[PDB]
Amino acid sequence: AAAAAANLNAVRETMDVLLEISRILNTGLDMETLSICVRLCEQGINPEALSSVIKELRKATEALK
Amino acid sequence: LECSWDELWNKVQQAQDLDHIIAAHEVFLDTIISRCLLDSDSRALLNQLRAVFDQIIELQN
Amino acid sequence: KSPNVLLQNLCCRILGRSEADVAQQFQYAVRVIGSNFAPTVERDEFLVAEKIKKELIRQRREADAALFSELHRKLHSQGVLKNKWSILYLLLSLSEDPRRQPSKVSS
Repeated sequence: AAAAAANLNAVRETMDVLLEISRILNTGLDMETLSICVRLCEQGINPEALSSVIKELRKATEALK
Repeated sequence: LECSWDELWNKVQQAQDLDHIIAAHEVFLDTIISRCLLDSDSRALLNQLRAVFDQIIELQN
Repeated sequence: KSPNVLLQNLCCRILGRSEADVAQQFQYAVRVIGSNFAPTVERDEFLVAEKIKKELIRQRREADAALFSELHRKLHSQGVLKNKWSILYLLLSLSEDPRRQPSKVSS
């Protein structure tokens, strides 16, 4: 279709806009990680829980490695 | 600070209008924003000043 | 997607390792997310917008502080995200403040 190519356009825009927001707040989360965080937010997620997971996983790849 | 305050004090003292006392307060601010490194052009100069402030706090170690 | 297989992609993103290497970290990830999946706090994308505003004012990056309003506007204009509050809360939580320099919009 054409409006089905207009929806993927509307996702490709936001995934770049949230990338701009990701750099102006100066977080370490890069574009590949953010694409997963958005997908978790789509079903709804506790952001206090998701942030706690990231804060633990980073301390087991800089603490052992 | 002292120079801008001088103008402020004089202009509130002599004036007979409170529209012209909102012109003594305001020019006092406008002097501070121009002489000191606070406005948008002086950001590049302030960027150099930050390195000096860093060098100072380094000596504390 | 399903949430359980989607939790695997994040643990391969943060760790440099595969999921067939370690299973303790992935166990902890699924354990906490499956036990708190619905938020324990209420939605406010408005106050989370104002706390990104207060942060960009705190940096004296006030040109980007009015640029955030337009990017936050674009996020609402497309609206492909169910909870726009959560991801901004997330980028807000991991924020870093040097209290120095400006940044360009890069177009």
